[PDB]
Amino acid sequence: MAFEALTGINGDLITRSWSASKQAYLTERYHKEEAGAVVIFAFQPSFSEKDFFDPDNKSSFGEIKLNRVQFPCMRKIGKGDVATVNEAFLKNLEAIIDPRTSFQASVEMAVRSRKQIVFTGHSSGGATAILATVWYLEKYFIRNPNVYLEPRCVTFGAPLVGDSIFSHALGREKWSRFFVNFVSRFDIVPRIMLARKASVEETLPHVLAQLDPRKSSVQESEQRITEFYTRVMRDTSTVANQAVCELTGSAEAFLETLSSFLELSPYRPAGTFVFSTEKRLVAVNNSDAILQMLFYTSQASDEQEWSLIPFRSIRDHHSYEELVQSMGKKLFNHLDGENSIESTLNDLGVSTRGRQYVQAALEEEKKRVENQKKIIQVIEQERFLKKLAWIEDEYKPKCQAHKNGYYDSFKVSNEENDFKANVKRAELAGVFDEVLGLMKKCQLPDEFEGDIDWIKLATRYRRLVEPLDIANYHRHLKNEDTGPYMKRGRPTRYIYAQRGYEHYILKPNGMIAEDVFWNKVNGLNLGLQLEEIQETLKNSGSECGSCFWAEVEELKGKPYEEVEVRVKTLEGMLGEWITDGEVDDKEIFLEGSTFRKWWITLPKNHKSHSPLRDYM
Amino acid sequence: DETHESRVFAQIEATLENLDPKTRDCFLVLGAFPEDKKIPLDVLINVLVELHDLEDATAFAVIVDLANRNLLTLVKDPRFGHMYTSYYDIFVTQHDVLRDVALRLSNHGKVNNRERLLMPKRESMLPREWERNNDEPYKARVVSIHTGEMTQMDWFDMELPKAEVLILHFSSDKYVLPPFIAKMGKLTALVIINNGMSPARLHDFSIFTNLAKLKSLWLQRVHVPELSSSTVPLQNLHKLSLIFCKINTSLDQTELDIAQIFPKLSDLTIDHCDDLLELPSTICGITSLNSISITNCPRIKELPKNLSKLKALQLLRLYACHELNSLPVEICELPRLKYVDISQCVSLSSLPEKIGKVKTLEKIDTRECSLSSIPNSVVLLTSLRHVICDREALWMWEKVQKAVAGLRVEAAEKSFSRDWLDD
Amino acid sequence: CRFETSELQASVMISTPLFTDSWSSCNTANCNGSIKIHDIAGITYVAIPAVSMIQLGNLVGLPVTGDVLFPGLSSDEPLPMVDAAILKLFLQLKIKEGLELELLGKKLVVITGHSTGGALAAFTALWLLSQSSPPSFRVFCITFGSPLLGNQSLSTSISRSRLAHNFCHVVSIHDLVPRSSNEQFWPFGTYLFCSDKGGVCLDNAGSVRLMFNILNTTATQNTEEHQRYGHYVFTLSHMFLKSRSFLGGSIPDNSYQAGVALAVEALGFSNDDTSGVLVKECIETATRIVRAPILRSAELANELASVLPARLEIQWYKDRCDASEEQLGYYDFFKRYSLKRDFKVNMSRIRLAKFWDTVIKMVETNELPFDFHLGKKWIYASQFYQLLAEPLDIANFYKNRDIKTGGHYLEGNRPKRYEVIDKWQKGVKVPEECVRSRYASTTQDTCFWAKLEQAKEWLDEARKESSDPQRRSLLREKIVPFESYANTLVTKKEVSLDVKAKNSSYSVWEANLKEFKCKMGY
Ligand SMILES: Nc1ncnc2c1ncn2[C@@H]1O[C@H](COP(=O)(O)O)[C@@H](O)[C@H]1O[C@@H]1O[C@H](COP(=O)(O)O)[C@@H](O)[C@H]1O
Repeated sequence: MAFEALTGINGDLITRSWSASKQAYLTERYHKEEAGAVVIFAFQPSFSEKDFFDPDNKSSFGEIKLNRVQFPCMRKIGKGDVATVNEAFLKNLEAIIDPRTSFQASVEMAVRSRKQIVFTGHSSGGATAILATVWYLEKYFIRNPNVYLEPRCVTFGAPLVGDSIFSHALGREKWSRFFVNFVSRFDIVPRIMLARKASVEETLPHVLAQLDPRKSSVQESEQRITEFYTRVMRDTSTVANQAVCELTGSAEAFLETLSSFLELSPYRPAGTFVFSTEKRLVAVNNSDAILQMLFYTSQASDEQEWSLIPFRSIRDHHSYEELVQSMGKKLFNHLDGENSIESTLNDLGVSTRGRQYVQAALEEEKKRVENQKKIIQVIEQERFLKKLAWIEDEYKPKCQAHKNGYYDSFKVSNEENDFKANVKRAELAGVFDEVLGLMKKCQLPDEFEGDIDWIKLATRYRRLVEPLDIANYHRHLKNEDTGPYMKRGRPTRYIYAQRGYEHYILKPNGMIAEDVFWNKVNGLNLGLQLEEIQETLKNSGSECGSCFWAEVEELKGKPYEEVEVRVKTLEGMLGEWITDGEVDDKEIFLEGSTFRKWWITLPKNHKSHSPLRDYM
Repeated sequence: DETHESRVFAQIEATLENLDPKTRDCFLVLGAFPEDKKIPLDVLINVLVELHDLEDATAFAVIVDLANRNLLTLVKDPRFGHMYTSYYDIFVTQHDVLRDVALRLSNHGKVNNRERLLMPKRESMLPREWERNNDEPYKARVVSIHTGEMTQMDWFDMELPKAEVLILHFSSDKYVLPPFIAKMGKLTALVIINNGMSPARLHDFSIFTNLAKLKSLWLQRVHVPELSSSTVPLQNLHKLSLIFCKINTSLDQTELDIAQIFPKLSDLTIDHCDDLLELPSTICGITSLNSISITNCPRIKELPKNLSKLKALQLLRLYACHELNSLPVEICELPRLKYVDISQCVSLSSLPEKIGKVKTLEKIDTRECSLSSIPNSVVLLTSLRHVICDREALWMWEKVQKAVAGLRVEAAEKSFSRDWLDD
Repeated sequence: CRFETSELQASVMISTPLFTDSWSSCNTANCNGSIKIHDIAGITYVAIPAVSMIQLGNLVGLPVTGDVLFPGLSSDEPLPMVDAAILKLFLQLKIKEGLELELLGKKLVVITGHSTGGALAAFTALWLLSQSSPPSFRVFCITFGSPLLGNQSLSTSISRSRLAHNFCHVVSIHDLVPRSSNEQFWPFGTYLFCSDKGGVCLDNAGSVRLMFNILNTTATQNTEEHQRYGHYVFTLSHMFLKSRSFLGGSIPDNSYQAGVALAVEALGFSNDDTSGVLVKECIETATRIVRAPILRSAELANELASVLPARLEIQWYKDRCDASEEQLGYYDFFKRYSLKRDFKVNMSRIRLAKFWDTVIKMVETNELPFDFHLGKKWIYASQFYQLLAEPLDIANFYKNRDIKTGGHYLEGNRPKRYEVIDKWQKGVKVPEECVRSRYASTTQDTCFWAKLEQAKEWLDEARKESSDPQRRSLLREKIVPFESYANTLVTKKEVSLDVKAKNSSYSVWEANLKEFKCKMGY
């Protein structure tokens, strides 16, 4: 059918997921169920206030930043910002994955047997399932996508978990397709965490008692329920209005002036959401459209409706058994791929204005795709590629035949070829800075920074042209105006290219570039503690192979006793740099090179034991 | 000494023995110019044309043929000798040995009976040989003098019944023309060039009153004389050039009627003039004008509004007028205009809206011009054959490419090269 | 523009807690009769009460002598002007003294008022924001049914200062007070027109004037509507609980048309009435701009790369001048203008001037982002350009100068783009003073040569045999300061090699001044 064709799961799996979720109420912290070729891990939900807001967190929404070592993929690559999640849910997962529980050994056993693994849960068990799926992806799937098979995550009325960087990172890695979230139309738990803590502090415990399917002895005082609902929906309206105003670039200056004064929730949807009514099942993939729908599907249409909605929103958290039993009868639509959405959203209770804003949310993604197509068309042209080809095939060999190298030529010479190279450097900087400017404003799809062709082209451009920008910086004495290149001079486009390439190369093996560099430094045996080395090698040019000339300019002219350690580190990294093609070994040992002329004046004691003694 | 002569001069003479008389004379004339300096093509062409009675294309052919034989070097240019382009901004060069051979050849025999009187190098005063033998007339047709500053008492009388061309090179700020010009009964072309770093002032300019038989005049790096209503008209002048010249208020006199002085002028060139702010309105009164060049004049901002009177005008060059902001609307009435050059006009933004009336137009050059659009009238130009524009402006010429068949639209490649700095 | 945003902006404003908190503060201040200050959830609210009787309608200029000064606003002509009664009341109530003590240590401040209290509140906020030093806290202003404050010059000055987005005026469509002023009075800031059905935001002074006219010509006068703002605020702030659909006929198929129709309906006007069409035209005219600034700003990098070769040609000309045997420095080479390369470098100079003039004009017209000038790339590109090019513009001015009736470059002949770029340079973190081992590649003071021209004129005038000894003493008190400043620049290595060339004008002036001091016995 269309449901399975879209999501990759069938009715039998959904039924088994719901059954395991029901069983999970009794077991302690999780339950495992084995059925033929499928293994299901179901997580227990909780109904205390401290299970949604951590009592020791001092922020207004109970969020915390993830650890870059444990979740190295959950960030923005070029910018370098990590993602944030709910603290209580993360602590729950950390308790479960503690070696004293046997969860990890069970997961490993399931992996060895080559079965299909599923994480599932109801209520906050669903949020724990989401975080467990991310943990499994990071720890197994990215290492060996053949030995470790794809996962599935199924949730029933779960609250939101992560922020917008969380969703962006899931989109870039192509992992969003594994997640599926079922939401009843009027269910309140998916909306709760769009509200400030101080808004719902007084009434949250009683509503959590009401929501617990096991507790039935508490009073259902209508006043507290109505108050809770009203406050949650007020904060939701604020968040949705600001979000839609922001994504269209409508009122930037007024929005910034006002932003100084507000506190808004950072949580966003992640994965595919499926809305259910008594007649339809609607699936959506776009995060912003889902936010708008979460606000607009819960509004009342008469004064008679308003008298039943606060209680309906609580009663609908216990209606997923009926949804699973009646799934096969209803209609199915996919919102993103339908020409006309008016009728579907009419049946879901969305008015004309909310329909406008949902339409805008979808149109923004269409615009991003068109922008990407324009960029690709530009960068595939032969006239564009001929500039890189010229630098590769004409300027470099000619400057090598002069026995001084193209870095020194660009730095000191006034010939026609140098003028041509300067013109082409500026021309290429224009294109790459336009792409950077579009990226910084979120005008491109989430998957752009992972595209292999773009990575290859940007790596080639960086390795070819960054040395000429360093030469340009030092020819005009800009280092005596605003300081060393590595601190304040380096353009952002090269940093983005370097980080993209490093992530692409290193993610299969788990470790990040900084620890790789620090281990390689420790391996040189300089005789120093980690802190002293970290202080001595701050803002150094030995992290990247295309900043070799910046490092050489900085160390040149100083006495050896002051720069011993930096000289040794650079000489240590040079051989690996040459092997990978980051540095050209036909350029830097020439007779008229700056590096050779400096290196041949160092003390002979150092030169005797240098690794490069035979090159020069 | 003898060996250098017999080993180089004899070989070069043997090579020159194949030349026919006109080409040999063109080769020899090149010895009248200083060493290691460039020679603009216009000076040489006008000398040859007024000496052997040719046309411009024929003399250009002579020069190119001389180049083909390795006796002469051309200077690189992107539009060297293309159709309708000018000759005063392209150059040639001659190797020192060749110039030495030419100088020795022209300076053979008695002084009086020479064909060409040439001074090999810069000297304070004229050579003593000329004065020693001044008792007799000279039969030369070419005279070239290269000196420094001269004063009225530095000159002595000389009779030159047969002289046809006179060339003068000097480097100073004041100069007095030789008084023997008034007795030059056969002088047809006059060339006065200042090499100094500031404009020079010429005195005793009244000799030009009796120069009825002049046909061309070249002035360079000098103060243009303050023309007045009492000037004696030049009835035979056909060409007039002003290169790197200072105009001051010479042409700004309101009571000046320029058309009276030049009854038959057909060519006018004003180049590299920084203090030119507008053209005198009487220039439109010269009905015999066929081509106008006003180039590298950065402060001129508009053209006179009486241009429609110049009915014989065919060529109009204006390139590198960095501040010219529009073309007069009268240009659409000219019935013989053929060529327009507005390249490097960075303040010009649009063309006249009725430019489709000039049906004789054949070629247009807009290299590095700041045009934002072209009028929809140019679809009516049936005779157009060649257009040159920037690579970014090709989309504006699709309509004409469709309408006018046989039209070639060329996109000029941006040029590197560091030769402009070699001043 | 496929998206109308006038209704969405009002929804954003109405859904915040500032709306209700500021109205609560205003109501309390009205009830008390005195200024009230307090904190609510971390934001300080300064409510100002409504004074029953004051005469409005007389405009006067802003103070320029007293203790209350607005140095951040334009002092040119025509002069900004305010209402005399509001200034009198502000001085009388001594709000300055109270606020300078009550706001110490605060982080976020909202100044608010109702009616004449609203006018006074806007005046106070404008004073707080108009100083030379930006306030240590953030400021926002919200008024309810307030009359107009100033004239067109004041509005234009506030808009040019990028301060109009700190104000929000809430106006009911049935209130006559905000639209009953004499025609010399103009509005400024953002206006939120509200009714029983929703609200709309208009940001353009002309559009607000047009809406005022429409409401004047197409409304009935009910004088008791000035006392309904609490009811309006309650209704608007609770609207979020019910779904609101189109009540007319069928919505237009175009999305922009549907948005315009919904906005017209938000104010109570039927789309098929006579006033509905006028309101529709007003909104459509208000919302008109093209070519999204984000995309335009991204594109601009290609245009900069297109124009860069002219700057490279200026660099090559400078290098060639530096190695010449005449040894004048490229400023004097350009000023002499006796070679062919000078004309070509003139071409490059004009191209660069055109490009940067266009960029500045685009910034001033809101075709680029409101924060465009804070980008590091553009700040440093403009700095590079100015460092290279401003000396040649100075040389051009002093080359084309009529010696008698010609003034001076710095005395009112400097181009505007250079002043704007100097202003932009105030961004970006200051650099630590590095240790210079060589002369800078360019002179870091870009107006050095103009100052040398003025000092040269002064030295010649003092030297002239007719120089008056009193004139001479004054001129020496003008001449020695420049000598000291130039000497400090040279010893710090802040000048380039051309300033020190053997035959540059600076060396000649230095030798002449040494001779003059030796002759004069000083
Ligand atoms: N001191 C200084 N002067 C001029 N330009 C500078 C300076 N430091 C940095 N920059 C350049 O500014 C941009 C900043 O871009 P992001 O905001 O980081 O994206 C970047 O281009 C910096 O580049 C380095 O500066 C040189 C500028 O040369 P150009 O004007 O000819 O382009 C480049 O060669 C590069 O080394």
